[PDB]
Amino acid sequence: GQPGRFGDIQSRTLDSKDLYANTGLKLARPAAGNIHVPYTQTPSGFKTW
Amino acid sequence: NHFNAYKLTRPYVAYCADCGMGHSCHSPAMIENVQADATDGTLKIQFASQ
Repeated sequence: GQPGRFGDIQSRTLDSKDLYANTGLKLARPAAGNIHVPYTQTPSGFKTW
Repeated sequence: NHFNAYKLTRPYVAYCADCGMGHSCHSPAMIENVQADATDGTLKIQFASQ
């Protein structure tokens, strides 16, 4: 499931309680002062398809 | 029509990224979500007050 194209996440049925994902997710460090959390990944490719 | 679950909790403040005028502040009126997910084109907004 190369991220961004079709099939970026999947599961055998509606209830297979473990699921595949290769969404390229990674998180960085915040800038000073404000409390938050940054993170980067390609958006949900299903809506792109 | 009773809504009792809310009564335990209160609103809260957050760090808004656009408080108008392009200057960052803290606000009791931020906004975090969009989640359109409909077909007619409505929108749900989960903003940090009650």
